[PDB]
Amino acid sequence: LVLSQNTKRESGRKVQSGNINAAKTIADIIRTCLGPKSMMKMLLDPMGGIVMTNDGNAILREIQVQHPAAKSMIEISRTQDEEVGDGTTSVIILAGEMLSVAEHFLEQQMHPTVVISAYRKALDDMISTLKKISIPVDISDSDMMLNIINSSITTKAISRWSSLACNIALDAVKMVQFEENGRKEIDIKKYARVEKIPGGIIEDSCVLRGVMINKDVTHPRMRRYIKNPRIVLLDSSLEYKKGESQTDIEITREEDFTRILQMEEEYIQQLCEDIIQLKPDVVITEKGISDLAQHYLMRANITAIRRVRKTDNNRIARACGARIVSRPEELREDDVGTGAGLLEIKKIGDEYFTFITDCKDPKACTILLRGASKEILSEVERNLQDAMQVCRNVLLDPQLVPGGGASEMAVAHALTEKSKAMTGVEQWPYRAVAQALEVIPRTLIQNCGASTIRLLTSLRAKHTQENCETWGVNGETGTLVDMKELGIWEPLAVKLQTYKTAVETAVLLLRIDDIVSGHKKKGDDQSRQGGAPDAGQE
Amino acid sequence: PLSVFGDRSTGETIRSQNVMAAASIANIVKSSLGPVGLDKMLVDDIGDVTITNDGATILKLLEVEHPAAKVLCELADLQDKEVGDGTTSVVIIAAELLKNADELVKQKIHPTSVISGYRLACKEAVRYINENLIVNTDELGRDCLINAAKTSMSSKIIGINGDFFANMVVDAVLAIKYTDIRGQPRYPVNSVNILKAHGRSQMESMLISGYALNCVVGSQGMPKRIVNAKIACLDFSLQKTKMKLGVQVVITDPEKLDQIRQRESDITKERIQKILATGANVILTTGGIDDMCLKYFVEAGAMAVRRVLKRDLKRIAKASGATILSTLANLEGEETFEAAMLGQAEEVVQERICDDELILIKNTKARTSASIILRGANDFMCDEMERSLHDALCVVKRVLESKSVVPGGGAVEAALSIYLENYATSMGSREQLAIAEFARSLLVIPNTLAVNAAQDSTDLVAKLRAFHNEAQVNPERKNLKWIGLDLSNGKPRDNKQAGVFEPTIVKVKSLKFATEAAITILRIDDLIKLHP
Amino acid sequence: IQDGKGDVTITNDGATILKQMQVLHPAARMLVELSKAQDIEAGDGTTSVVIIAGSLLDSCTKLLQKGIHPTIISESFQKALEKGIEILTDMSRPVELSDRETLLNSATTSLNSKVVSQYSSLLSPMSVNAVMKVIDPATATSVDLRDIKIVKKLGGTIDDCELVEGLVLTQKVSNSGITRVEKAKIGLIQFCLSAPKTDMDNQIVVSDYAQMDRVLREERAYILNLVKQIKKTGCNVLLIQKSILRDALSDLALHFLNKMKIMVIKDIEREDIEFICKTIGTKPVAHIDQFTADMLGSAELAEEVNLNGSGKLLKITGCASPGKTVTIVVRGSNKLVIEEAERSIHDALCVIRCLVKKRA
Amino acid sequence: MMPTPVILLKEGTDSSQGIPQLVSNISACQVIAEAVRTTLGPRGMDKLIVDGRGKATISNDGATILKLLDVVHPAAKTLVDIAKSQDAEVGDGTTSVTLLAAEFLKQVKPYVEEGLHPQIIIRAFRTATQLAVNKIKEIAVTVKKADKVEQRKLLEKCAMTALSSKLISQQKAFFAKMVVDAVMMLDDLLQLKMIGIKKVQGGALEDSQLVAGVAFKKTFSYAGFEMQPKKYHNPKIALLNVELELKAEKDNAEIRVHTVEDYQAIVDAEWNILYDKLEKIHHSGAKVVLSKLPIGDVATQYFADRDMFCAGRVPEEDLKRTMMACGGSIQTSVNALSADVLGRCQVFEETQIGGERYNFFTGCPKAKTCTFILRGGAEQFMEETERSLHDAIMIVRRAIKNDSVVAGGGAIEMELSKYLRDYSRTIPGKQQLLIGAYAKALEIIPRQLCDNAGFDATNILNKLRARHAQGGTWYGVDINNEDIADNFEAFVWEPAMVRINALTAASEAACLIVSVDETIKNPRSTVD
Ligand SMILES: Nc1ncnc2c1ncn2[C@@H]1O[C@H](COP(=O)(O)OP(=O)(O)O)[C@@H](O)[C@H]1O
Ligand SMILES: Nc1ncnc2c1ncn2[C@@H]1O[C@H](COP(=O)(O)OP(=O)(O)O)[C@@H](O)[C@H]1O
Ligand SMILES: Nc1ncnc2c1ncn2[C@@H]1O[C@H](COP(=O)(O)OP(=O)(O)O)[C@@H](O)[C@H]1O
Ligand SMILES: [Mg+2]
Ligand SMILES: [Mg+2]
Ligand SMILES: [Mg+2]
Ligand SMILES: [Mg+2]
Repeated sequence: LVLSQNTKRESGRKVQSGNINAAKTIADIIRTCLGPKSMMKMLLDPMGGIVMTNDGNAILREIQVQHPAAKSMIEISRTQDEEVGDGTTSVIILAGEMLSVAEHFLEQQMHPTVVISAYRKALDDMISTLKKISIPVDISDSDMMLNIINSSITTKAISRWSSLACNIALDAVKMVQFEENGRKEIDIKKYARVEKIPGGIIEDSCVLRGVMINKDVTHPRMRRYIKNPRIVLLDSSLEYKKGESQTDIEITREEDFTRILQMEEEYIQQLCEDIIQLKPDVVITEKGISDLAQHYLMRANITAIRRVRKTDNNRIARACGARIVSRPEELREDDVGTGAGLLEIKKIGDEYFTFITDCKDPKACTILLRGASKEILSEVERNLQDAMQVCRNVLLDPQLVPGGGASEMAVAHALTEKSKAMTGVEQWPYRAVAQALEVIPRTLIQNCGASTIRLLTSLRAKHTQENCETWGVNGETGTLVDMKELGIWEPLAVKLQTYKTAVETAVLLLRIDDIVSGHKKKGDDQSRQGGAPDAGQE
Repeated sequence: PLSVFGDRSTGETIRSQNVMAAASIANIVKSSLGPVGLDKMLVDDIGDVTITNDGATILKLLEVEHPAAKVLCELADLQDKEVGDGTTSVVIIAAELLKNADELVKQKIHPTSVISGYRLACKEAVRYINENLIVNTDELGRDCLINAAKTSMSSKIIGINGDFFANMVVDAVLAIKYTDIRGQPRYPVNSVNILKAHGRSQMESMLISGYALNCVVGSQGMPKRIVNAKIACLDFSLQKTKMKLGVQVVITDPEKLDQIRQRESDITKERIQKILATGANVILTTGGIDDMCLKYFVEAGAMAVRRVLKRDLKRIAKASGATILSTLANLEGEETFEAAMLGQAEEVVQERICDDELILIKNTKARTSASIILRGANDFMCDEMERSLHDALCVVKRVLESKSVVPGGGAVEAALSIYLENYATSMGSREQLAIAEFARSLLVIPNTLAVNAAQDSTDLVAKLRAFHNEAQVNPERKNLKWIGLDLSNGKPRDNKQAGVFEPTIVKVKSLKFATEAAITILRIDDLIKLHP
Repeated sequence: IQDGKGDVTITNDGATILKQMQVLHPAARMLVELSKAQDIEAGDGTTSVVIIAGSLLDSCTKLLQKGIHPTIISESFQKALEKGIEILTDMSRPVELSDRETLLNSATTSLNSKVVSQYSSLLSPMSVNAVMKVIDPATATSVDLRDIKIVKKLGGTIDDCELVEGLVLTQKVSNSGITRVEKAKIGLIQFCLSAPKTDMDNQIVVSDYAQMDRVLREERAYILNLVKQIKKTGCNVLLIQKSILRDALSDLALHFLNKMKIMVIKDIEREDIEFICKTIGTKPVAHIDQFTADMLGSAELAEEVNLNGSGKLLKITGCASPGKTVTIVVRGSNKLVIEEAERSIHDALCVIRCLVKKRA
Repeated sequence: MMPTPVILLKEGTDSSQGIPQLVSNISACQVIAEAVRTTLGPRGMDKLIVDGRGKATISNDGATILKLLDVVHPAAKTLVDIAKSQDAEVGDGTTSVTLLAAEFLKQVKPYVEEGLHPQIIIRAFRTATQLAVNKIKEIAVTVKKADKVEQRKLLEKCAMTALSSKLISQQKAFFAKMVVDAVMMLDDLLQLKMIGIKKVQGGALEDSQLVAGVAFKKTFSYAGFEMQPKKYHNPKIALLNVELELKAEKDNAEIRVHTVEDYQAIVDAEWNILYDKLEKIHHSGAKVVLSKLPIGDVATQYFADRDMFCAGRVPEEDLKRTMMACGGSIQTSVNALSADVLGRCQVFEETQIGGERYNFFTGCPKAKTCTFILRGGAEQFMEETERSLHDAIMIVRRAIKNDSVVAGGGAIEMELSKYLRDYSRTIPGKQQLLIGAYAKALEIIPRQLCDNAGFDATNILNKLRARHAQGGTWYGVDINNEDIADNFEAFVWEPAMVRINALTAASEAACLIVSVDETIKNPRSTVD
């Protein structure tokens, strides 16, 4: 033999049509989850869990596949979710439609490189047209931002509580806005934590002007309510621990054992005195706190909380305005945290929860979700992530674009109008990619239960007039509306990233004609990554 | 009779097998040659997917058992190591040389004579290229570099965007330029950093004048932007001091224990203070940094980064003017840190890139450096972009080191086919056939290009040979040498004026390596495969 | 030959073919030993000896059938052997090693049989220069090819082989940034540049923070005194023997050597020590007290040359008091042509050796 | 590709499509050719194949070799088919046909690999085949004298050529005379069933013989056969389809008697029926009796007492040959045994031939039949001798019907290669390459001759190309001199139809194999 027995190889039009069909299948999985009249899916995790959602990335993330084209489409969805946090279904559907209209041209004797060149031209012109039809927005208009966020949650299950979710996302993003040293930043991932306590009602869910953790006092004599707490944060354990070196002691004298144990107690006393010098009301540790340390802090009338997560401690720092310390001897008032307006420790259900929830200028927040069950709150958290990511995309690039498929139709028309001057052989793929953008309105109309043919015809005709770039579909009535009358406005960043991802993946899958499968990894030595020398580099 | 514990192939059997193996390996990659070549998926028996056009990459991922096929795989690897481009053409040419040479050996031409003829034809093809088919990049300027980069990038997933990617590639090679002893300019690629980040389209890929680190600050309380960056590159860790193996702490007076524990940390504190005393706003270390130390950096307003890679550190040091210190120790038996050991940079930032942050060191003095952030639709595309861009960087490096280029599109192979089929008539009678067969084999490159373009390979290569014969028999028409294939129209074309350039070293090394591989495989007339 | 493992061997050497293919028959194994003996005594002719043995036995077949006792056959073969020795010595002609053309032709014939027959114009003169450097043509009665180090490096072609007159070392340089030392004084040390350590079980017992700091201070002072005693002799290249017991080069020692601008190459193997010293004229230093200038080797250059993205070589070019030692760097495009290039060059060297003794 | 919940074809359908499939077809054909290459020419070797039953077959005949190989490749079956077709229509050239077809495929393999449309290749093959066939018919030597001595010389030389590849070449002149003597006796249809070939193990090839008459092996004699005489000097011969023994008068016959006198009458009636048949056979004057049906012990002893010869269970073919040789008719009834239906020969004998007993009817001057009796040291020795003689006999028949001869040793192949090279240099340039490839392919016959002989085929083909371009049409390989020679003067003669049919069949096989672009194997049903 030459190649391994497990090595299979396919090649040619078979591979191309197979990849395109796998992509089309991935698109058909989530085609119905698009728009304001989408339906939920109850997926079953291999951990016995359940995921009820209409989020494209959630669905494609809980599915596993073996065809590499389907893998590529799931990676599309992941990329879109990580970059913009919305469009995870639109991107998949657009990539599927482009690969379909490319299957049309590959059935004929056109080479995939020709289709790819046409796709790249069409992408350039899509980008130009989107930037041309877009509008700007004054990010200081809270009503405008709330409508922008509504246009992003109207499609999700939390659409019932829309004012609430919109205000939550807007407040959270506006607070987590942070500039330091000339570098603007949002970082919704590390701050603006979402904590969901099942039970209660969703209408009482709120974003706190502070943070919340699932911790109680270390000693029941501590205060659970403080109205102007000075807070100190620590990375170090307030216990007496061993040293780094081999510090074995040798005892011969009778007083040495007792003196050593008293030395431990005095070390703890000295730490707690370094702390009390700053006169805090609360002390929060990532590591433990010894019971003697609790005694000394309590004598000082200090409430202490231990074994807090490093991320939670960083959020508390951002919220109350403190600096985490690792050596109490190096503690300063500049490190002490003032800004918090209330520390409370209250029993939610049967669990003690620590709130720091009257902060002034908190650069971090906790969105406290309350609801029917863990699954429902997980869906609410995903929807809120969508909303906040959209709000962030807006605050970064405040250009706005019409939805309801209006943008897709406007761009399709612009590309069809530019294609006339081509007169080459790439005009057919170009005009196919232009007419492939209409799968967004089409899909929308389908999810309404209306007549795709008639409505899409009327819409394609409307978009041939001069001032009609804003006309699209109403996904709850199955009709045509002006987007400036309906209110569905997407962020330009979202649409740009969507179109780019779709076109680039079409390109990626058209360049493939051959599949070699079954070969082994050839890598076992602790997963070799990069370690090697090079040619000088001096 | 032998009683060897194994199988034995001998004669035409094993020669045919070797040729079959080489042909198999070459047919794997033939479909990935030229602007009309296409990529391949590779699935690793676990769902791990790899898309690629790089012949060396494909043959590395394959699981080959035959030795005559391992030889060609290693050939592609060697071409990738020594040149960086030609990894597919070299394999195709080696396999075709094997095919034609085995055809001759079947006709009972001795393999030694075939080998002599192949060696002669390689020598004379190298000479003919070096004397007649080279173009000096000095005559062409900078657009020659852009055209060579675009030629290498054609057939990759950054092909049509070459119009722009080549600029980046060229800039990067010019940025990492450094002059050595003998005043020879050296372009040590692999010092351009290439990071991958799915997200924005390829057109949004970024060239950073400076350096990019796949790292982040060590503590969230540290700043994430610094303007007048004073950079300290350290090759040691900033942690609680631990006594070494041959040192033990043995207390016999409890009153000393506290002080000993305190030094275990105070020692490290002192080191950090020395660093911060010089003005260092950015501290990169190959080792770790405990939280205790991160707090010192936080309070100083400095940026510390831990577990940095040694090579990234060396590059930041060379580019910014810093000195990598394995120890804070001088020739006076003390421990200090001088401000002269610092490097400088006009900015250091922690930049957000698709829910993943990295560090950017921008506008370093004492040298210019270069990083490239590739931005695509998913990790597969980004990996293929990295490989394609490495090929382009290697190509530009070769163009700048040796200032000679040759035309592409099978021009060189067509000209060599003509010249060698005319030259064989003078060299012996059987070596003559071997040289003619070498010539004919060289045509497999334009043949493959045309086949992949889905066009009349026969007609196109016949026209090519006609043009080149007219060029070599009519001294007024030597300008036809620059004619090769136009695969977007299926028509010969002046490739020197079209901008299809390849570094001479590519074709020369391809020929030399292919000939040596073919000779090695063509010398085997027996095979003993022992039972494991 | 693909052995029990995935190890492949393309070969024209009879000894190699026979010892690589397990034969599993007592007579065949004896023929393997015969080819081994020819490789030892002569170095080329290992196929001819096996063919002669097989032919003599195939001849004994018909004699045995004729009814001759296989003791008459043996003695009669001894007879024919002495007469054949006589005949071959009679048809031989003496040669003087000063005759460079006879040597070149001998080497060229030894290589014609092999894969590197094409690169004979390059490998034959190098194979004659190698044996001519490592001996004294007058008064020499044999050759030790262990004085001729072959260094195989994957990359380039067989046309890139070289006859480096100094020595080459695959051990890389630890001093990052300092390469290509000119007017090099080289010192080979067999002691370790690291914290002190007695031959006994030693410990440093700390009972006061003062001792804790003093420990690191005195360690630095020890290492610095070492690197100073090295630098003061004018040494700028430092080869360090391999030490598996304790660290032969601490990072502090490396830092100090770098600041002193001394190229340092560690992990030198204890078997290359006699070779390195015979090449450069260095003398191995096992105690810092005897590391004097008179124990160094003066070379005209010591560089770390890159092999076009196929590794790196530490090549010392030029050497005062040059030794009866030479190194051949063997390039190639695959490990199989490289391995057969090495074997072919060894055949040529053994031919020239067969010529230094029994000059006929 | 994708699973597709319900699949179009049955699970297990193997579809090979495209240029790889075509190149694999060509490679399989190359394998089939290699399997017979070394049998070509005077220096050709025999092949030993072994069946599942363990019976070995040793042959130089390409058709036989390929029939025995259990070839299953759909494209490589075509070479087996064209070798069968050659053995059918001509009887020689079976190895040459396979070599030529495979070489056409090999020569066009490069163009196929680079995407040349197969229709172009088949058009070129058809054109070059028509051209070469017309050229063979044009330069074939046909002596227009109808002289009998020259017409026997021609057949003898064609047979010697057809036999100069077998294990009987060292007696091929011997055998050639016999082959001609054999076919010059057949009347006008040249039926092969009219030439008998007996194989008597034991003896040397020169001990083999031809009997201008008939001969067949002794057939299960009963008691009294040794009492019969075994030589007759002018016998009349009764050839019958008659069972001569006491038997049930009919199988559906039932006797019913109620009297012991009737019982005895019935016994005597059976005996009188038999004795009446025998008495009619005796009074016809026949001294020799042959029956396609058994002759019982009673009839055996009857004829022994009348001093006649009887043989029963004679095979039908041997009886028909006895008829065509002695000159009688086969009789199912003994009621009209006239001299008109009796046969006659000058000598009848029963002799020992190598452990077997054989009856010889010799001396028939009016004989339209002959019987070969082949001796040898092995069953397969004699079987391959018979196959060689079958080649020679078929050759001689075809030559008799059309004495139009060309020369061998590759002379005709080189001439056609020259003619087609010349023709190809006068056409546009696409078909030029393919017809030049046809020409280069035709050179496989002299090349393979030189290979199997142990020469330098390259130098010899250079000599031949030069000598055929200098003027000269019958120059080919001279094997004993390792050189070239005018093979038409050396008498290496070959009926033109041999090479005509070889080219036709090889070109058809190549065109077929090259027209297939897809192979679809359905999964085996009744798996077992
Ligand atoms: N009420 C509506 N009527 C019509 N179209 C809408 C409406 N709300 C949203 N859309 C559009 O329909 C699509 C719905 O997106 P969605 O289903 O959330 O998936 P994703 O936003 O992840 O692609 C978007 O293009 C949006 O612009
Ligand atoms: N734009 C182009 N036009 C014509 N020929 C090209 C072009 N780009 C590359 N080629 C030819 O294709 C051959 C192979 O290119 P490619 O497959 O990209 O590199 P490799 O052979 O190293 O994989 C080269 O020899 C070159 O002559
Ligand atoms: N004495 C001879 N000298 C040279 N060539 C010969 C001689 N006899 C036969 N040949 C050639 O050998 C070939 C016969 O092939 P062979 O295998 O013998 O039978 P087939 O006709 O079945 O191939 C013909 O080309 C014939 O011309
Ligand atoms: Mg949305
Ligand atoms: Mg390339
Ligand atoms: Mg030798
Ligand atoms: Mg014949």
